[PDB]
Order: sequence, then structure tokens, then C-alpha cells
Amino acid sequence: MDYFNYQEDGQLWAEQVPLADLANQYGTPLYVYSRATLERHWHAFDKSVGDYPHLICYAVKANSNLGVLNTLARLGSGFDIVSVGELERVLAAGGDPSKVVFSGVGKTEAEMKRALQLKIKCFNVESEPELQRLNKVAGELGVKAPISLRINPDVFGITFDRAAQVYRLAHSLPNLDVHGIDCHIGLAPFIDATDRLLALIDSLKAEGIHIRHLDVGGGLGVVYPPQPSEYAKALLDRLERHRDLELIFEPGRAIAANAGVLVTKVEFLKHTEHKNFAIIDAAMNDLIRPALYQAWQDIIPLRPRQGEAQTYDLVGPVCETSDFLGKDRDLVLQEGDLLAVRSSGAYGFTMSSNYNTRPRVAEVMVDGNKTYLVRQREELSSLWALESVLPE
Amino acid sequence: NLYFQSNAMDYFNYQEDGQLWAEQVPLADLANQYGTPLYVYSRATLERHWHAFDKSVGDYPHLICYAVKANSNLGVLNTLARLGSGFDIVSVGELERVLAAGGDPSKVVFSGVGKTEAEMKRALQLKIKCFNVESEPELQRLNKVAGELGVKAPISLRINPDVDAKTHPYISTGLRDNKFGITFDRAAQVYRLAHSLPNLDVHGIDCHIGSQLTALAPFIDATDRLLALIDSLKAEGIHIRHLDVGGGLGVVYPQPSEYAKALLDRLERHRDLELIFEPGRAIAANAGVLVTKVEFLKHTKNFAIIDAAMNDLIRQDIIPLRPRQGEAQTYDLVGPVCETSDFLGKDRDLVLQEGDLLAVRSSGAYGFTMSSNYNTRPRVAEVMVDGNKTYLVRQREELSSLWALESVLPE
Ligand SMILES: [Cl-]
Repeated sequence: MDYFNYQEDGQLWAEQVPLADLANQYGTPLYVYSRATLERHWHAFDKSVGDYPHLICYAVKANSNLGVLNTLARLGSGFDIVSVGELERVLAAGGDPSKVVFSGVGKTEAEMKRALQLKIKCFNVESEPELQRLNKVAGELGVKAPISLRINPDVFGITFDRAAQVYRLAHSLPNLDVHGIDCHIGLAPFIDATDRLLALIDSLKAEGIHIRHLDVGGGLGVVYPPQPSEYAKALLDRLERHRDLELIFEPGRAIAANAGVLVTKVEFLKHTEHKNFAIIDAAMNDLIRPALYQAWQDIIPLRPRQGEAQTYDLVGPVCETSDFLGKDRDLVLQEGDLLAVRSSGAYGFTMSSNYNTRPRVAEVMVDGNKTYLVRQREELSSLWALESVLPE
Repeated sequence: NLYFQSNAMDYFNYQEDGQLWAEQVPLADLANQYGTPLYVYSRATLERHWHAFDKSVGDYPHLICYAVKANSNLGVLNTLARLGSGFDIVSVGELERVLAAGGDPSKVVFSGVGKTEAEMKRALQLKIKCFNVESEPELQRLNKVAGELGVKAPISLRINPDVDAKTHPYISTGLRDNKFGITFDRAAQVYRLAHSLPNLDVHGIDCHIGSQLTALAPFIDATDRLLALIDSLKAEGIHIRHLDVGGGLGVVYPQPSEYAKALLDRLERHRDLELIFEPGRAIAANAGVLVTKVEFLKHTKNFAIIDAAMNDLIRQDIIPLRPRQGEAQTYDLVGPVCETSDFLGKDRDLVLQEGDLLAVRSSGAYGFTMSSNYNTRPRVAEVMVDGNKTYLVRQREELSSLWALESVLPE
């Protein structure tokens, strides 16, 4: 599943690099990514589709570190971006703009212009007012903007019953070209919505509105010669006759989640009448998923100890009730022990802040037995370098 | 203008021209000059609330230690330092902010359950007022660092309040098993340990007596027991000079809460304990608004897609800078992030047109302090108004700086 495994010496390694070595060299907390894990997951997705025309558009928001993006860009990956910042990251990482699709409900005129100038693949439009703005901007630039409409399955996009009308509007707007349909179908409803979607592509085709690609979003869906999920399998089988509809997938978490761990150190162990607490050095500003959402992430020792385990809540170092990484974890701990939080490669560093004026941590990439720093730990004083006191 | 408008909470109010003003500066002008989204703070609002709190205790020896984490902008901190405020910090970064803002380190208390040796060393070097120690292992670490520097660390122990288990079993169980502090029954023992260590110097007790939702009677008995402990420790040679009661014991708008008054009635007999309060939201919350622009009005349910996202404000009344005449419609205000949790308000009645500017009230605390770059979005500008003057207190981040510390794979 991934390359974070214990080796013969009894400790946890990332590929061929001991995690403890990285903690020593770069300090804690620390995000560590595995190049091989990212590549193995991307290829599983890329190859599961078969010869069917497709494009994997990695969801940049999941993990947008330049090293991570560069890894995927070298494989020829596409990218799904939600801002001009993400588009600039893709370009800095060597990504191909012709393989970029731009999503998001609040795209600005400035963002649309930069994307049009870079000639991205498609704008995934979520509303009629957005469609109007993209038409205005493309006209001002004297170009034609490639679009897809985000549609919602019949049960945040446009409803199925207004889809035809909004597509006809896009078709009548002078500065837009209709290219795709975006439907985040990711089991009975999935299939039912897929048919209604294909029927819509056909009816539009009769009207001279030609959809060339279908974007099915993320939340899929590789079964491991890796095969697609029953969901994807159900779709591919219905697309033999329906061609040459290029299929676009937007995996994020599926590629990046298990490719990263957060290494943290146990500062203090505290005991109450019925509970035990391990105070760790990673806080809500470093990894917010458990606090914000109700995410359960496996927490394991870099060097497991023998003996009777005690049940601990793992809590951060500041002063918040939601400052914790895990609850009710049976572990054998001593102060100073290092832990790894699995599944921290997605929605980990991307959501990190400077809350409590804490510098963001370093991000490191392993590649066999080599280690590359891909994001330096922030220098403390840089946190307020843009600020000013009152002159009074 | 004798009829200059105000409200009980802040200086963000409408005037003769039909628009929302921040003190004597139109919010619309600031949005025009600095862009949106924008955090706008009111100097007079911060001062009003800090003074209301400072005056509530009257003549009794005290220190207000503002909770820096609520809003640690240098301009905000400087406003308070100018009034002689103290500060409660939870990291070395917050300590450095206070120093850069002109604050007095001898009025700084350092809280937090996971202070590092490095943080303790710097805090000791700057001679802060006191370390609010949350566990025995932390007490040992501070003794170690103080021992290495050959100095005496000033300490206060965070002691859970002595709730009576017979009358408040659930609260008692909750307190005793929480991650914060040391249980009341262990207080004397851990104080004796601190007393035995020559590189520690016992100065206080940190007991957040009003933080448990409790009636006046139980609060008072619990307070009496805390005071009796202080006395028993004193007779035993361990001299506590200050009591830090934490946050929440606010003011009723301008006299103190009945809780605050009961406490004061007991402290005023001896008057040998300096009282420390740690307000944060109570000082900063209403001193700020987040100004945001409506991008699109999407109708299905109605959605006003605004330019402020979860990365800007993750936590509130939402009002127009320039109210329109018409029949208000109901909207959910949602940001641009591709997340279901990316919203600022649900079901709000407003008369809107695309491009309109809105102000999100009560955004001065836990607003910018929690802002991130999620979706590679630069953090916004922070401006402070002072009468008719405008001060830029945090520049908007330049987009390319977001990945300046990063690198690609070797070639
Ligand atoms: Cl303890």
C-alpha cells in the first residue's frame, strides 16, 4: 500500500531512509513524503483505464508542494486547480498547462485571464453568473474559453433539469466553446446518473453542441495489473459505443494520502484518574484534519517498545480543546519517543497555518535511499515581517 | 458631528451618507485602496474593551494579560502595550511579537502544555513575569533549563478548581480527567516539589475558577477552598503572590460579573494577592470586521458567492457596507474554496447585487490568527483605523512568496 514500513533493525523507514534520521536532521514535527508511493498510486490510476482515452488530473489542493507536483508532472500527469496560485505552482513544478482544468465556484476575472493566456485545457464552470464572467473576459482578450459545466446527479453545480438550458446558453455566448461535462459521480444511483448523463451528451449532440470529454471527479476507485472499481468498470463498459469521449479523473487523496506521514515527538506523558495523555509537539496548525473534521489517522511508533500498553489521547502543545491528533490509542510510550501519523500526505500541510505564531514545518521527500528537502521550515521572525506597529 | 453613531459593541456604524464607517473612515474606501477580502480593526473598539475590563476590578491590584492568540497582529498588540496591558502567550513566537510591539516582558505570563526547552530559555532570558506550568514533567523541564542557565524560573502551577463531587459529579469527573493542569488534591504536593527545587521560584497559582458552567454558590465555595489552599501553603513557607483566573470572568455592560464581584469581596480582606485576568475574545472580537465582495448570486436556494474563504476566516452578523432599498432575499454566503465547509453564514436576509461589499462583524478574534494559505491563496491585508487615520498593519501576501521555500526534484 505504501513504502513506510518497519525494517530489520526494528524501526520505521520511509523507502530506504530511517524516519528517525530525518527527525534528527530536520527537526520535528516533520512531513515526509515517499516519491515511490506517489508514482505507484498515479500509475495504478493511469493504467486501470486501459486504452480508453483519458487524463488523470491530480487534485492539487490535496498536496501542492512543488516536489510532489514535480513528481507527477514528470509522469505527464494533468492537474485540477482551484486558484491562480495553484496554476502558478503547477507551472513552477514543470507541469503542462494543456493538461490543466480549472475548478471552483468563485473564479475571479484576474484568474480567468491568466488561465486563458496559458491556454489551459478547460474551465469547469459551476454557475450561470460564472459562465457570463468567463464569456466577458474571453471577449476582452479576444479568445474562446473552453468550458465544461458541473452538473449534479438526479436525486455544487447545476441541476440536470436546467443542464440543457445552461449548455444552450454557453453555446449562444460568443466567446465560449463547449468541450465537456463534469459530473462528480464518486452504486445504483451512480450508474443511473451515468446513463442520464450519456443521454444528455447524445441529445446535445443532435443540437450541434458537441461534448468531447467527461470529468468524473475524485473519490475513486482503483482495485488492486490494477483494475478499475465496479463504479469505473460500470462507466467504461457504457463508453465503448460512446466515443471518443475522453475520460477525466481527479484523484487527490487516492494518490497522496498514504504517500505522506507526519513525524512528531512525545514531549510529556501525563496521567489522570481514568485517562492518560501524551503531549506531542505537532499542533492543530500543523495537521488540522482530526480537529476540523473527524478524521481517524493511524498513529504508530518509529521504534515500538515491548511491554503493556496504556491508552492515550495524543494532544498538542498549545492551549485548545481541539488540539489533538488521536484519542484512545493503546501505545507503549516514554517521553522523547517519536511517532508517525499515517495518511498525512493529503489535506495535511496544505491546510497548515501559523496559529499561535508557530512556524510551519519542513517537508521532505524520500526517493530510495536519498532525501530531498522540498520545503524549508519557516524562520520564526518571518511570521510578522509584513506587519507594523502604530505610529501614533 | 454631535450625532456620530455608535453601538454598544464597536465603532463600525452607518452614517449620513448611507454607508458603513469604521470610526471616521468609510469601509468602502479601505476596500478600494487595499482590496478584498480585508480585515479592518478599530483602535477605539480595542481601547474601549480593554479599559472596560481594566476598570471593572477597580482599586484592586491586578494585571490584564491579553490572550495574544486571539489576535496577535503587531498593531493590535502595540495598541494594548501603549495602555500598559500585560499579555498571556503560548509560544516563543507570541513572546517575540509582544517584544516587537513594545510590550513589557515583566507583564508577560507563558501558558501552554508543551513548552520546549528552547522556548523556556528565551523566555527566561527576557525575564518574563511567570511560567504557567501545566504538568509535573513540564515543571522538571523548566527546572532543568533554569538549572543550566543558573537562574531561578518564576512559576505558577495550573491547578484545576476544587469542584465538590457530591453536588457536581459530572463536572468533577470532567475536570479531574481533562488534559489541563493538576487536580486540586495534588496541588500542595506539586507545590512542595517546586519549593524543593532551588532553580524554581514559586510566585503564583493559575486556577481558572469561573470556567466551569456553575452557579454563584458553588463558584464561591470553590473559590473559598482555593483561597484556603493559598493560606495553608503560605503557612507552610510556600508564598503565592498572584492568582491567575484565566478567561471568561468578564464584565456586564460597566460593572464586573457577579462571579467577579464575589471573588473580589474575598480578596479585598487581605489584598496581598495580585489578580491576573486573561481575556482574549472579550477585548478583540468586536474590534474587527472582515470586508468581502459578492462575486456571484447563484439561484437554485440562493447563494451569494463571496471572495472570502475558509482559509481567511474559519470560525457572526453580516451587513452591507451600502444597504440597498428593496425586499431582502434569503442567502447562504459561501466562499470560493472547493469545500463543503467553505462558508461564512447561512440563511441571511439581504438586498444584494453582484459586486456589493459586505462586513462580517465580530471578526477581530480567532479570525486572521487562524488564517492559512489553503488552495494557495495569499493571506489578506490587515488595516487599523484610528479616528480618520488608516494604518496598514499587515500587508497582503505576494502570491509567489507562498512557495518561495520549496524546491522540485533533482534533475
Ligand atoms: Cl502531571
